[PDB]
Amino acid sequence: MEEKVGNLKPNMESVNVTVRVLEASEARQIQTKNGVRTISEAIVGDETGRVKLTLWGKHAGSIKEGQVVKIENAWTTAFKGQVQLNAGSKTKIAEASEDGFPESSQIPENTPTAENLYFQSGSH
Repeated sequence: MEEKVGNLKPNMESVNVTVRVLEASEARQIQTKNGVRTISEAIVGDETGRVKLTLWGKHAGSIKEGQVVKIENAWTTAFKGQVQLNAGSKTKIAEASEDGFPESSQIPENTPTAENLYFQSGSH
């Protein structure tokens, strides 16, 4: 609930943040005992900085560099001492710009930054 993306907390059941896509890769299928899934590797940021963000399924293949993406109730995980975000059908993904703030361009995402209030107004 209103958590920084750059400094987010891994293994969080619910995370609400809005970030701009700066780096993204083509989704690849991963074979597993339970089945196979198409996952894509991308890094996004805007709230305070950039963090690892991997999407699962069609969502994984629906990402694009330069495209601003907003996520709600996002589930994150941490492996090898690294911070990453996981999303799928259960998670809600929609196109939106910085809430209350100008835009990601005005807020450096390369490194963690300080800001006052996540947004002027919003829901959930």
